Amino acid sequence: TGHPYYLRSFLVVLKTVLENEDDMLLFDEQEKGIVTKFYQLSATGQKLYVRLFQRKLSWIKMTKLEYEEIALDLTPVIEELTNAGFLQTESELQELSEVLELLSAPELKSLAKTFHLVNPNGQKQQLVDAFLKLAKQRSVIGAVILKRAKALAGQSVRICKGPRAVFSRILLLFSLTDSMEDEDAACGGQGQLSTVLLVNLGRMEFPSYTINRKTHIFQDRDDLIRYAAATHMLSDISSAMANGNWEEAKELAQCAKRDWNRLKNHPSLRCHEDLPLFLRCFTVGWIYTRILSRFVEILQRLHMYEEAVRELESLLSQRIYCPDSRGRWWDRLALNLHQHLKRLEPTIKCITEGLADPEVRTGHRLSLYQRAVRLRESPSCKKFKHLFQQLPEMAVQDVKHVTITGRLCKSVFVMVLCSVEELALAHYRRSGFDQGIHGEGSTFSTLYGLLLWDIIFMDGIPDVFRNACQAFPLDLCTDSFFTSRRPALEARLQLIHDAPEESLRAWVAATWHEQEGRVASLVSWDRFTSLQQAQDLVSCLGGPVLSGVCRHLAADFRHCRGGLPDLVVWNSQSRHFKLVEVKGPNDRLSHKQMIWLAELQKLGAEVEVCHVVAV
DNA sequence: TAGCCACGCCTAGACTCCTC
DNA sequence: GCTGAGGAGTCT
DNA sequence: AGGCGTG
Ligand SMILES: [Ca+2]
Repeated sequence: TGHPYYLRSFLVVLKTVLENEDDMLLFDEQEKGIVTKFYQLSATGQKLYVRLFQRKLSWIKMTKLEYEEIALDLTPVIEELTNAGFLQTESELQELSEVLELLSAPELKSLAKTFHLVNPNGQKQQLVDAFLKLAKQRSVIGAVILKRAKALAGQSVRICKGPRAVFSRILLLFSLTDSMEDEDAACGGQGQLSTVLLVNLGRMEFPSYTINRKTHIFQDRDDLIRYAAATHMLSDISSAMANGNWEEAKELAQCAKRDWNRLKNHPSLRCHEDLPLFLRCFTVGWIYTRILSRFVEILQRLHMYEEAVRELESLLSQRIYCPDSRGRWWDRLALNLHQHLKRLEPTIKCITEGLADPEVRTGHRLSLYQRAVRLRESPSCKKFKHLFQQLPEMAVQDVKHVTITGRLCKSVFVMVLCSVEELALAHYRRSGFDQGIHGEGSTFSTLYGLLLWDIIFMDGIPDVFRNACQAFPLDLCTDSFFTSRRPALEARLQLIHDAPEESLRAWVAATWHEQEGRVASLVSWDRFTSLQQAQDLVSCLGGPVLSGVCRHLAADFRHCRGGLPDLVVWNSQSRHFKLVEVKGPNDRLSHKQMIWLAELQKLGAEVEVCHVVAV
């Protein structure tokens, strides 16, 4: 008796966002009516709207619409939607380019024929450039082309962009808490649900926690609209870059740079600046800064390094937005000054201020440190003593390396075809470790989530849980996660350190039994093949190791989540384990990886780098 | 005879968009 | 240069 | 678009 998957999900999105009065303040009466109009539709009207909401925004020939699960004849349904203001008809189709677009290339030929002034052959794009040229000069003949084009195209529908824009903004608000937020969304088509959410949201069961909110994110409807707009801008700039369209990207960035300067002094920014970091990420400012970051990337790719440096300096000169990015910025400033602008004095000042910055961390911190020693210990630099300046000797302990071979066929090897990691897994099986998981950071991260679940979903921290569909407290990736739960963390971390390998087995099984399936960002239910396999692994790893790992992930998940080895292997009977990073022929350790290995060693654990050489 | 042309049919491969 | 896989309809 | 037959 249920709705189809896509309608359930879409329904869960609206429900979630509607139950917040905070959030509905950011919609006017007109806009809210659109939501009611939607609920007012029939099950069929609702189904059809969502289908088309999920598809690209443009005209669709009536003969290209078919959803048998909806209705064998869609016209009463289209009618309902056109009545309610959601859909529109070939009647409202008025722009020429649009009608030309909706026509098949054959149909564009026929229309090229029954119009004498046209050269009947050429690509679909060609004919269109032509027909549009024609109508721009001799306008009245253009109206005739339009008329016949339309009649040729037949009956058509298109989603109405006004009601659609409302749902985008509803989807956006749903997604600061869930969707887009868990690594920002591509959001093509104008703002649909992600495939994953569309398919699963309706079925997802979330962890239980208590919604408690005390602070507004957006000033008013206008604020939310400015944000939305920055979001769309950023997404486009990203997409440009993803497609190697750097000149386009540049222009957009520049344009976005101006807008953000036009918004300076605006009263809303006063309140934004005053939000806690875990909220401040949801402000126009944050998003523009994020844009300004892509801008340096863009400049750098166009080898415009002087400019890149200027932007980097701007970025670094403020502490309001994206403090987590400073490590990357500093590192990047340094690299540019050193390698491209070849300017060794500032390179040193840069490195020093960088290292003096409590915001730079793990990977980038190390990368800046290494740059300092490479420099201070160099001839063409020796003409100074400004890098002897009390640099903490932050060395990283070396780790046992090893090598194996595998016949080479993402590099695929033949053993059956397999990855570099699978090849190592094989080696470690013949080396006596009957068990193994290739899970990089998710193995540790799901252990951490299993062991600290109840702390992670703890009550008592205002603003971290704003609605029903979160898979994590909003501060999880903030310095504040730890600090806002200091007593409880220190407790549990300690209890883990001291725990016997049966305490661990039991704790894990507690969470597993009460939460299995519940959606939480740290935990992958399928990561371990069973609860027993999770139990075996915590027995081998033991209290002191697990405790150290959890401390890192809870102190600074943001800068620690990356770098954990590819592999965890263990011998069933000896209980001896090994944490292994697999490196194929052409890759070395990243800074994050070396920091993690040293740290795992310190916690007393067998860590190995395993290089595969190919035949 | 080889070698050049003219003409139209048919489809592989790419591409877009959609689906779960 | 990737972060989903596969199918259908289209274009040329 | 471009391979292919056909005449
Ligand atoms: Ca690896």
